[PDB]
Amino acid sequence: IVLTQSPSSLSASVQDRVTITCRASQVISNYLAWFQQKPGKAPKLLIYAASNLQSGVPSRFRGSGSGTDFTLTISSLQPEDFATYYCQQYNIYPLTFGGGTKVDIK
Amino acid sequence: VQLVESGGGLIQPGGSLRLSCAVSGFTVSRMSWVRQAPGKGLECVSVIYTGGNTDYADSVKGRFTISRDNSKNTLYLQMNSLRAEDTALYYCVRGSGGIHDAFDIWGQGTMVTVSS
Amino acid sequence: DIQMTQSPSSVSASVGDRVTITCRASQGISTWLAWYQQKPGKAPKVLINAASGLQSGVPSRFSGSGSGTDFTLTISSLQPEDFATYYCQQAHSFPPTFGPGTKLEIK
Amino acid sequence: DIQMTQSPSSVSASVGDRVTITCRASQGISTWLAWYQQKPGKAPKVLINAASGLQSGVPSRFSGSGSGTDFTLTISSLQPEDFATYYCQQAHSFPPTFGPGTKLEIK
Amino acid sequence: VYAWNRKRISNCVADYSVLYNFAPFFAFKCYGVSPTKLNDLCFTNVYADSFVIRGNEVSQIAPGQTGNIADYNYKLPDDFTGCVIAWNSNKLDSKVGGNYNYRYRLFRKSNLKPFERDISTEIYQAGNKPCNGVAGVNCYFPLQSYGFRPTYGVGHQPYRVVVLSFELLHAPATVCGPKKSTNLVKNKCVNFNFNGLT
Amino acid sequence: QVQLVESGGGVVQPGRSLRLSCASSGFTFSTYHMHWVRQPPGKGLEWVAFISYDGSNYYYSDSVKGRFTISRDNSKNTVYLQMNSLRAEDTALYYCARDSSGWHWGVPFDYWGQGTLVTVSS
Ligand SMILES: *[C@@H]1O[C@H](CO)[C@@H](O)[C@H](O)[C@H]1NC(C)=O
Repeated sequence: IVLTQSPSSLSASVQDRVTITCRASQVISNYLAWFQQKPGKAPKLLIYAASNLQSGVPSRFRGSGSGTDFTLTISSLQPEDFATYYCQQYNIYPLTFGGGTKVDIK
Repeated sequence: VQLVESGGGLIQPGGSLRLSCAVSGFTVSRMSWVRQAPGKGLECVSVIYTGGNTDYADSVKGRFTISRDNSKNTLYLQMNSLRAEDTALYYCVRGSGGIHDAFDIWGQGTMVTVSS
Repeated sequence: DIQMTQSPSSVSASVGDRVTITCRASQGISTWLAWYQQKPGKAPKVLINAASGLQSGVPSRFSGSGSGTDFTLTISSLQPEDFATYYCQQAHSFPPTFGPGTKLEIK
Repeated sequence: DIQMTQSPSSVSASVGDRVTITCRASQGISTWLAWYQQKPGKAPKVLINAASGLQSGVPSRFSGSGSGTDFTLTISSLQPEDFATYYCQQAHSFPPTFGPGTKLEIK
Repeated sequence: VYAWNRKRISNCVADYSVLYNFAPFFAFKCYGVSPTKLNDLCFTNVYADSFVIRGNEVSQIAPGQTGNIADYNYKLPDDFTGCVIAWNSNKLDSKVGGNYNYRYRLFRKSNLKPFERDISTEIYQAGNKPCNGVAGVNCYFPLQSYGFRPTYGVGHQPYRVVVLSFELLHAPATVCGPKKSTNLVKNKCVNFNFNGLT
Repeated sequence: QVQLVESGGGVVQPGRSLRLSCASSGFTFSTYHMHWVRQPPGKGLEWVAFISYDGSNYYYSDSVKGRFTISRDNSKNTVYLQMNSLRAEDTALYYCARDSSGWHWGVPFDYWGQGTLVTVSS
């Protein structure tokens, strides 16, 4: 019911690897989701169940973890993939979302 | 799962009292009434079942009528023939393994005292 | 209405020791008996589940088991909880009854 | 400086019997305790090697073992040596200490 | 769980990998054989037994596992062969009011042999004083109730499970579905395996 | 093809209720669950209420309780949310979400919606 994402602002140049972490007050047992709201559009879901990429449109956004610690490590970041990243539990029904991490340009 | 019991108070003899127990987070399917005489060993007084069968204390029979408000998720205890023995602390109990020979979760315990 | 009998009436023990308190049954129950913990200004909690098996309400170290006429309770060397009056609940015939109990203190 | 306590203060036994004398520990040692034999006008000899295992200084029959606080010594039916005062040595924290001991005689 | 249902499946090709591709299952553990290996194998009958059990007890439904829901109710033998699949279901099954329409078997006089189901409501009662068909001090409905709510933490929320049990009998096997589809090439020397002609 | 276009976006005075119609296209509305997520301006995604496949299961967020009725008419193909009283704080762009998350088949918040610029004014 409480999720906190530690890296509020990260600035990374092209090809930098950026790691983003959000942890939960109680075990969520592999039920977490990460989204990338580009400014001026609605969000898109980037990872579901903490370890599985979704529709497959995202290809390099590997993320991993079980229970309390889940981290989304972007690989060769391209300038286009810069946009706030948000996380929410998907199975406990009083769902909540974290504050968000902005991968801005340097 | 928290249990709150109330409605017990100083009362004149022969009086009949209503004991209101709130059951939260679980059904009243298996429940019992347990009393500790103040400064004395505890004594079981009543029990209720999934069938709804009521067994009253062997020592006191029919003075106490258990009411299972399963619809309201609450329990009530009637009082008759008030005596010094009746005065005690009453705790709502789920029971150990059901009332598997004993009790498990308790309430807070309501004081009842008789006074002429 | 089995007349449960419990010994001793009072017990005093300190730390890193085993505290023995025995209850006896008017009619021997083959495999069923219950123990309880009551602290001053506290709520009783299950210690033995009518002897279905060793029971919770305490760490595994605090287990005392008896059968038939002689039933006993003792707690291992693990640091004792504030010494508390302990009671014994009948486990076979209604009314399930409470043993007189042993008062507990520290010296 | 654990205050070792030993019981009983005096023991009297004859032949073909087991003699029980129990020592108790203020802090329970998990697996270590020592026993000694002292005869009048004689030198003390090791009986239990800090409970590493059953210890020599006596035939295998003379072995008594206790755990932590409840520690006890008893000797089998084998004919007893002249009854002798027996002491209990602490086995974990300096100073290793000697139990008060039980005086032994024959009747 | 008390009336765990059993469905006989036979004379039918099945794609096990359709279950495998999603891969979000809390379990999917296959005790009998590898998950990828399932498609090419032939078994005479597959028995799909489905029940709803809380999250803590999903582990119990495993060969040679001992616990309340793997002893009194459904129990699987040491030699049991099959794949066990499970997935969370807090939205679909649980309700805000409190789902009270799944019920489990907490008191049973005698242990249950492997893959055996008892639907009886016969009051159990460890102890003497003849309890009738009416419960009492040691007599108990042997089917106490599961309570399901949405706010409950993972491990207590309903986790519906299937226990496929592929089996072989002396008679010709029917349940048998590989795919292996590769387009033919004509007018070339090719290594070809059609429907078994190699 | 797949879409969850939304409508009913307009300025509303506080204490006044506007039904928000979240239409659906290219989906089997009955099996998919629908829930509402709101992003207040200059903040982050927040959650409100959920309707199951049968339309029989409703659960609500603690922040607003009993202040909104979420209803799924499969024949209409439209999930409707109406808020009895709209606080000045709730000036968010309401978002509609499609969640297939209990069927051994699906994952959460798969598509999302363009959104309606709800507004509270005085
Ligand atoms: C049911 O299961 C089948 C096989 O996995 C799957 O293809 C189908 O989409 C599922 N349908 C529903 C309604 O969940």
